[PDB]
Amino acid sequence: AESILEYFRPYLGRIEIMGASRRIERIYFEISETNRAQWEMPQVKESKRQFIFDVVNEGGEAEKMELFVSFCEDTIFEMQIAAQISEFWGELEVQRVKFLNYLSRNFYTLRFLALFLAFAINFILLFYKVSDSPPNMVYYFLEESTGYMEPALWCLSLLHTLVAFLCIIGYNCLKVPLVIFKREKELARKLEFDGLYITEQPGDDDVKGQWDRLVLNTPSFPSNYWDKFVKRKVLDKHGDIFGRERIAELLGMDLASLEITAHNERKPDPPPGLLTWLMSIDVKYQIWKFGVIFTDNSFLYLGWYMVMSLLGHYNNFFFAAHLLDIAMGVKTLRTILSSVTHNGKQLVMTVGLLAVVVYLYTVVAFNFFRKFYNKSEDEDEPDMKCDDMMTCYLFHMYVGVRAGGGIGDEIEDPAGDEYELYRVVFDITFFFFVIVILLAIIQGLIIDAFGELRDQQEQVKEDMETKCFICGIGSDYFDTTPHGFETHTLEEHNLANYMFFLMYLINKDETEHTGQESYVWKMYQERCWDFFPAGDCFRKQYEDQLS
Amino acid sequence: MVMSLLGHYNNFFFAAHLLDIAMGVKTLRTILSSVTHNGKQLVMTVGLLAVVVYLYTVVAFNFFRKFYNKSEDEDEPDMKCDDMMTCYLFHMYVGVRAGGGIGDEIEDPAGDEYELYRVVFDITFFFFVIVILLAIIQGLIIDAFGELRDQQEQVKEDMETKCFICGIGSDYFDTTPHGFETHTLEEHNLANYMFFLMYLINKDETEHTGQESYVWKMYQERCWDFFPAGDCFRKQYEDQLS
Ligand SMILES: [Zn+2]
Ligand SMILES: [Zn+2]
Repeated sequence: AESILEYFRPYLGRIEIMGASRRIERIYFEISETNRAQWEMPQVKESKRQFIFDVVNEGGEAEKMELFVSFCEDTIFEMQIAAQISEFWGELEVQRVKFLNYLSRNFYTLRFLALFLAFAINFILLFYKVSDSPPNMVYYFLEESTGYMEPALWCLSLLHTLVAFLCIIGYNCLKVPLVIFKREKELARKLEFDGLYITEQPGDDDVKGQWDRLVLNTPSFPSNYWDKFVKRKVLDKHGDIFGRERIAELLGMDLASLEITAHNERKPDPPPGLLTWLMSIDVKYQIWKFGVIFTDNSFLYLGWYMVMSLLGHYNNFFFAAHLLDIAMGVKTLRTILSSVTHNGKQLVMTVGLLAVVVYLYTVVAFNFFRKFYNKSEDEDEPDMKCDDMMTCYLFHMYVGVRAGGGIGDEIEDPAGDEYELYRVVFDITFFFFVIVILLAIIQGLIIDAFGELRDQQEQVKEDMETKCFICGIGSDYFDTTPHGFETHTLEEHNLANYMFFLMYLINKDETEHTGQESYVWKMYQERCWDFFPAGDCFRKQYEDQLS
Repeated sequence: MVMSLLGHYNNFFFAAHLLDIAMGVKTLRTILSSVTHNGKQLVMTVGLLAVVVYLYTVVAFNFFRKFYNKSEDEDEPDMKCDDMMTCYLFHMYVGVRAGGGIGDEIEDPAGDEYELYRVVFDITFFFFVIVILLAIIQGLIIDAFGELRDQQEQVKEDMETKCFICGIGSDYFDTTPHGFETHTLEEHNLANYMFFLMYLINKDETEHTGQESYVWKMYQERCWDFFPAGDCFRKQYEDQLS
């Protein structure tokens, strides 16, 4: 039967679990070709790199399984969205569905096209010129030899604005549902397992905690999330202790209504008119969704991009502000800017501390030494800079710091004066403190940011090349047999296999669950995360009889 | 060869051959590897330096352009920021190379309505394109040196730690005196494997013994299974002391 095994090899998945008994057990299941292809999709496989990075660096080990399960949930939701978007009234609805699907599929190409249009529209502006006469006081106009440049500028500006609008629409169509799903999933988790609203209330520092109270009474709370009985479970858990009717009012549900609907309920005909649709819209839920979507970092950046695109029609040079997109338009540019943003608070406080020592030098140079700060070569009038404390402080900061030699090369030399030694000490201390000492800090901070980033990358690589992710057993034990660690990492315990098993359990019906699948499902509903093999494997369980 | 031929047309073309010392000295290429390695980041940093200067040029072109006159005589002016091309060239060519920044080249803003704006402009220019955008350049090459040294020491440690063929650590062999050295020079030796492969290739097929025939027929199929992976003679016969 070799041929059948070769045919069904990609579709057969195996998983090791702790099991009901004290022995590690192995489960075989089916993997769909569509799911396998979506997993082999480059971005889905790219998300694993980031998940691994955030669990290895700045990540615990006791909560590692919970984080892995949350990552699996997010990946399943993204796969569902990708499957959804793959490939009079009814006519307009169908056309708009195709339009939204097209935007969702081609979201990134719109971003790249916007970058290209910004570069072209900024190249065109390099030919601009100021004149006194018309082509009143100033007559800024584009001077060029080859014609068809102003019409090109106008058309490119219009096209850039249109592409920016399409980018906003595509982002709102494709990326927002994941954010909403995560927010609602977390809210349901802490509502049913911690009772943050039943027991006590969210703290005043939790602005999102206060904002989450809006969807408690809405009839669309479990939307954009797998579970729709979270309110029922919360009621059944907290009613006996905090008052069943109180919890029902808090969650906006009617126990009598649900009971009578369970007994027998009449189904009214759905009216499709806009008049009834208006109140079919859940205003409070939409308000909460808008509140949680307007705080997104990416959405605010896209809104700023759109605002700048609109302002570009008022004045063309505003389009130059779009060049900054290359900071987040190139993968490696953001990596080299991470060495500046990371460890940047220290940079801010160092540049703030630089403003204090200059103040001390200003006070010293204001009580005395202020006859040297004259800057007028003619005797007609003086141009003293240290007569006031504000002017002297401005002079030292603006001119003294930027000077290569320090403060000594700007003011009158102290030769042949009573305060020659004091001025020499003053200048030398200034040069050795605010030039060679307070800039080495700035350089060292960023150099060490680079070094620490490299150390983090190599640490992640070593950790993943050293020991197993699930069991935690080192590779030395598995390396007794040839290619033991690789065989273990690709066949025995595989993250893709665990994700596929979770998706299979979610998809398949409850009545079709076998004993082991039922056990895993009922343990999964309670966030136990105990069925995962921790510190044990099938080979270790059956070292004798050679497994 | 082409440069040598062109040297007869004009002698100074021979100067182009001095660059051969880059690849004519062993250590010169090692110290140039710290610049070539991690050099894409250098190219993109110097490209990004050309964008912030463009932004400063736009800001200094819409206004602040009365300070860019460079003619000391009143006979004629020599404005540099009247055009967007000339102003961008001035900032890149002269502003970046200046030690103090852009503030030491243009007219001082003292006694003017835009004094504070010009001070902010100059200070931001100096703190962004001088002390920040050059520390990146220096740090990249310094870290290239450091990473090269780390690679060398990692290779040394890996070869001094465990066996190349078996992969067994030196701790197991060190039970007997000089066990790891004896294993690396006698039990499994890369030179011995190369010599055996050459001997099998050279000798006739009809003269192969059983073991040589087995190794040869396994070698023709790219199996690479006859190599001892995770096992050795001492581990196979720990009892009876091999
Ligand atoms: Zn494992
Ligand atoms: Zn060996």
